[PDB]
Amino acid sequence: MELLFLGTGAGIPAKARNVTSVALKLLEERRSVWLFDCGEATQHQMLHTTIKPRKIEKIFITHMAGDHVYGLPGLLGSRSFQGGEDELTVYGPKGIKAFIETSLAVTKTHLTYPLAIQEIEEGIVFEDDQFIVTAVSVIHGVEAFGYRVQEKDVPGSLKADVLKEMNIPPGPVYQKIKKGETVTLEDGRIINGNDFLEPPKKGRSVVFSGDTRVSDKLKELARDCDVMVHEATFAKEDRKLAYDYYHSTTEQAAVTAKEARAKQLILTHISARYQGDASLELQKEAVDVFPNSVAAYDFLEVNVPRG
Amino acid sequence: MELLFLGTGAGIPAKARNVTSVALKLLEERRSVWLFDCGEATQHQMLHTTIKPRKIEKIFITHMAGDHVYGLPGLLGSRSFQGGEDELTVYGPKGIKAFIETSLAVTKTHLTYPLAIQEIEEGIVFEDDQFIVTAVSVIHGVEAFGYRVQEKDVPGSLKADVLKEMNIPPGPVYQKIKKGETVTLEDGRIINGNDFLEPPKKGRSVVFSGDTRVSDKLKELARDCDVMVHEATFAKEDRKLAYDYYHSTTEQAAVTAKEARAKQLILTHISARYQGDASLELQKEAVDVFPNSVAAYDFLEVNVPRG
RNA sequence: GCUUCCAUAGCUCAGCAGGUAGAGCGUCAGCGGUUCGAGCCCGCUUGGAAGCU
RNA sequence: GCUUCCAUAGCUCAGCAGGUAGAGCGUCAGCGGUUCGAGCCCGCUUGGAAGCU
Ligand SMILES: [Zn+2]
Ligand SMILES: [Zn+2]
Repeated sequence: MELLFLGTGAGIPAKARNVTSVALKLLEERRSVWLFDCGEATQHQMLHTTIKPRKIEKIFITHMAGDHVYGLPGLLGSRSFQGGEDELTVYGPKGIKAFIETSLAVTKTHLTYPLAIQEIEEGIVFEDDQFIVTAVSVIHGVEAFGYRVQEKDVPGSLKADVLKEMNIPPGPVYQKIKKGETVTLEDGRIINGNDFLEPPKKGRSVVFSGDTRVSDKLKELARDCDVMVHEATFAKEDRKLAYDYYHSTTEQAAVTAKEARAKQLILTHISARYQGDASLELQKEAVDVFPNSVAAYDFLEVNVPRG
Repeated sequence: MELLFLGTGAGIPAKARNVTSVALKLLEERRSVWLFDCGEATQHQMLHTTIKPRKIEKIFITHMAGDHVYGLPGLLGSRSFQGGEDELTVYGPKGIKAFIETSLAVTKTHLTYPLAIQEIEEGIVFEDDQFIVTAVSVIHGVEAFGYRVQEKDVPGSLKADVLKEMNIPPGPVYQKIKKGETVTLEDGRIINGNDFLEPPKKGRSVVFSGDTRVSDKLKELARDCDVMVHEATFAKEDRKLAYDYYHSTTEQAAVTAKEARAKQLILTHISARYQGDASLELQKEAVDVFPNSVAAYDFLEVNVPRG
């Protein structure tokens, strides 16, 4: 599981930063990648990474904003252009269906795969046995969300060499044991899987605030979270500039992380008004509030380890 | 007047070539630039050129195809994002209005300028005193066009130093003369402007075939034209591969130019299946039919001089 | 970096319609182009002043 | 270059459901990871075979 930022920009593309799109790699977790927001030219950034279209299972959009979605049409099309048969679900706000649907239609684009578009709302927007992705409304205007990708706890490791020392040959009967199931051994022996198990490994969590003004909702969404990808469009001083555009300030994101007891904070969606010099300044403004902070940047990849 | 190719690709972006978009620079001609097709990330390519959004007066689309239009939303938006107040007219086929209109709407994008969208059809799609842009149907499916940008003849140079030798002080009365008008001089003198004029300078012409199969219509559209930007998706041999996808072959474009008596041919919309090595091979296949041919490539700029 | 707007005799402010350059007490920043003609229109290169959703 | 699919004892063809490796006359290409356990799942690096709207 790794975070690979494909565009850390804001408003419009700049040679320094492309418009927003953060990729959550879950290849060894579920064999795929999830994009969060897909600003224009996101597929283009990808051609510089090892992330491949067909490997994207689901795109989550934070709020309808060309710098967050003008990249869907061309991306999905490319996935179809290169084969891709798996299903892809786009999760977004009201408007996302129309946008995607119209774009393909006018372009007479027939997708060689199943496209599920879901216009979400607060609460669980996707869940299975491995992950639970809850969304929430953020301060940036009606139809704006912050997402939390929560990986559910994984089972404890199998005390395999106790099973062996008990003369229980390693084989299928093993995974049944790994599942807590009580089984009957070839020797009419009965053991309770649960007995030979290690305490469960807590699962990772990543949060994407999207575009928003300092919010208490968001604070709660990222509780104890592992990584909170937070947008910091402005420096500390421009507190007013942020409020009016419904954005946030480095120091603001940092307070948020600290208050949420998040483990790490990544500042993204930086405005071109700051330089490759200010970028470390922006970062410092945050580090003074929340030690473990990082100013995201195009192609920065941050692995998320099992704490 | 110069042709600056912003994407010479085909189907999908490649680090070598971005998807289609050719810019016709008319800065010293009418203070602006016209884009022909605006594939995704076209604005991005621009950030590497001196062409600026606000400087684009009108985008002409050849046929609805994501690799030709997924770039409008983000481009127009950016023009609005950076001020821009001049009017911008997008000329395209049926579908272009819906696409542009829906994209801005869902994104709640209010344009700080007037946007005129015109869903064209064969014939003159724009004309004034300087230019006449005629469009035509090409072989690539209903709603596919090839454009000819025809600059109208400019007036002959003023025989100024004959006017002087005739003791006619240079001043306003001059441009009236440059206009053929017969005027009355400060000394109740009467001269016929037309008399002191040089033969008119013939005006330049550029053609954009767009995506199409070898066509006789196209051949006629580019008659005597100066530059014919022609799509050559395939090499000579893949004649069948081209026919089926409604595309063209180097040799085909070259025949076309030769037959049209075009002055120069630029091969574009190259498929990634060819390399930076094949690209000169592709070009050679054409040069054997039409000497003056060039394989377009990202950021190639070709000025169009007054022959 | 991006976008836009400025560098007019000795100071301020024009020249907000290309016609040998002004109003109060001068190589119109530079090189080049368009043009009959450029401070005024288009490139390029220097120096400044805002804003960057 | 892109995408996908291959490199299984001596040849062909499996192993198209992770459980000390097969059917006709073997370091499952290599290094590393996940896992109790990997030819089989995920990276990386070598060599091939198509197609690239
Ligand atoms: Zn945004
Ligand atoms: Zn095309």
